[PDB]
Amino acid sequence: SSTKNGRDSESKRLGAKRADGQFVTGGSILYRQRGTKIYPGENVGRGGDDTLFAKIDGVVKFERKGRDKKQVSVYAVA
Amino acid sequence: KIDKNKVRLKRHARVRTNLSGTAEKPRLNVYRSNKHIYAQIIDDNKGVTLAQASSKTATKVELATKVGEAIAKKAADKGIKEIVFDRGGYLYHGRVKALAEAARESGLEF
Amino acid sequence: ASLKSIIRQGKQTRSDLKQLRKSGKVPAVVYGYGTKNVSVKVDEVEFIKVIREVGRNGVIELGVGSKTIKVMVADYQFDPLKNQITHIDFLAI
Amino acid sequence: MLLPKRVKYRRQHRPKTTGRSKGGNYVTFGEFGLQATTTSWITSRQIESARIAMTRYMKRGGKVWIKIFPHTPYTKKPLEVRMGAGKGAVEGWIAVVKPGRILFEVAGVSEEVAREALRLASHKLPVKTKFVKREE
Amino acid sequence: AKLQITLTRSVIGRPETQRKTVEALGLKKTNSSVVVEDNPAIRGQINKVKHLVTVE
RNA sequence: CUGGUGACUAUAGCAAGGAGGUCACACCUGUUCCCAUGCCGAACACAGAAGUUAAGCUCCUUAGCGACGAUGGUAGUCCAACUUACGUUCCGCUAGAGUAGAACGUUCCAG
RNA sequence: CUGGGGCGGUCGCCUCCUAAAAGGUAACGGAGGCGCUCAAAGGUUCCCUCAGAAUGGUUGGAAAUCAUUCAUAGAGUGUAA
RNA sequence: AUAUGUUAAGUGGAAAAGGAUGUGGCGUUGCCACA
RNA sequence: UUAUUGGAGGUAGAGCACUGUUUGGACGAGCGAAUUCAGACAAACUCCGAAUGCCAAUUAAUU
Repeated sequence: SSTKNGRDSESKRLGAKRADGQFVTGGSILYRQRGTKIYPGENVGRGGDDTLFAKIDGVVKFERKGRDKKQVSVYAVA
Repeated sequence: KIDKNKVRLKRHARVRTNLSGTAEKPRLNVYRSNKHIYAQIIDDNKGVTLAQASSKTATKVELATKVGEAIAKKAADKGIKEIVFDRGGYLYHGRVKALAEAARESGLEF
Repeated sequence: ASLKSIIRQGKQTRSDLKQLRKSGKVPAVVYGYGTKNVSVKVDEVEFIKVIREVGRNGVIELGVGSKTIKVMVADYQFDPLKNQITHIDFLAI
Repeated sequence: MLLPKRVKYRRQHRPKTTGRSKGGNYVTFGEFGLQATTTSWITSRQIESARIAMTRYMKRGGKVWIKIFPHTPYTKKPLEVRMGAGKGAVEGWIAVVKPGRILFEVAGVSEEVAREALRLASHKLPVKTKFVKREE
Repeated sequence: AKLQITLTRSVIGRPETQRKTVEALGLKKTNSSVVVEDNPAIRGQINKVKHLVTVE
């Protein structure tokens, strides 16, 4: 009366790492994902693991890229 | 029948991502046709056109070269040194290739 | 037979709607031409009587805002468990 | 015996059983219907028992419409077993009936004989019923 | 200077979220009173603990 | 209005009935040449008579299909009493329906 | 380890559900995969656009190939999700 | 204790499908007779 | 801890545009599941979508 289920994998902590309107550094991670849920806006790169990081300092803002898509940008202070 | 102009704009979007502003600016745009060849220099972020000069013999090949020297002087009046070339969707050969080599020799490095 | 109706102002709380459905009244809305979605109240037993006379697709001489307006019944919600209506819509012509 | 020919997963979580019915609150196909005023599970075996007892009273009068269907399967472990060591095995197929859903529909008969047919079908089901008609 | 809040019911058996709202108003003991000036920020606090305090 | 090039959840699209013209975009003649088809100068790119606005393009008209959609009521629900299924208060869907809707449009060219 | 022990089963890694719209979250709860392959199946600059349905054509259904028309992906993406 | 109604079962102070001229409250509607 | 503002995230509910399931009609495509008109179901379905909760501002009071 044994079973064949019961195995799972370790959880990979994904999602947003910085809020909206927050000040970030020049190498901070903005989003972990599998695929492209959020596209890289201006002043934001894209890693080899589809990670979204910021290139410069400033405030981070989430925008909309057309219909049923969105992006995230970084603007310098002042 | 197939429209050559409407399928041309599709290829312009595939190249407009890598060079416009992200690579360099201002952007030199080329618009070819079966009767005349045009050109103009645009700003990406501001969204304004700086200079403009176009062709309007030999079915627009030497006149395609003529735009290269005319734009280069219009690019030297206001003063710009570094530029980025936008093919516009056409292959870099022939009429459009002659327009680039003309502006390059006239003190306008790409 | 004519729908003698009164008005209700402000935002009616959830309790007063339950108290309205028990005293024998039914809420309604007139959203025709120029009426500006005026919320209106109406009796229950006097609505079933008039629609039997004229019909489901007949006009009504409803009195709202102390004036006569010719309106018809567009759609209404019905609770099947207690065999009675809960809401009426009036599309003025 | 109503049961789907194939399902994606044989073992599923049991339904909620609490709340109110989504649809099927009015009579659309037939004329005289049968409402429900209590929540319970209607096994497929209880449907064939009520359908035979209903269409028999109407030898060849009219048509009957079954409005529900046993999509969800339930399981039960064998006899004399402790807890755990996996899940059970499929034993039947059930539906979820909430207050307001029409169970059966009858047309092609008179009003006096529709009440007697839908009465014998209500004693076979574990819920309470109410004779309803088409809405004006 | 126009609102006075006194504590009627006790905080035993209440969620910890509601215990921080009473501490943010200055009500330590039972039947204690404070004087505060009305504003959108102070009004929303007693609206959270309405069943524990009464306002005059 | 004629073009070039951008920014904006199809209120920008589909679908149909009409008016367009050799200055401008095209339709079109030919492979000498630059280059080209795992065969085809049809599409890529050179060289260009006449002819047609038939088609693309541009423009008017229409609510057939898509897309935008309040007010009211309902479902659900935070907190709070009764208590286990019912009151009170706050927030407030989906669907559906009266309406929007046959785009806006910054900067450079030729009349 | 174990709804007392023995017998049976299982022990590391990966993907989804259970999980209560951030993240995290158990049970001998419900379903699958891995212990490798690629010398181009990597890099780069150019150029293309699908599976199906339908009228015929050497006729096995008009989809073993060949042509026209529709086709927001119903195809593909070395290998589970 | 006060005002205003309900309930005859000791209900309160233990249980369901189902059965019934127990008794109140608000309605629907056809004969204006049933005996 | 409240007030105001902004954003990330698809549960409750609902729905049939996707995958799977399903009842009765019309209609030659095989004649309700290849098309059509009505009506239903879903932890591993989603064209849609709350209430709460969470991260922030260096925005205001109270502590």
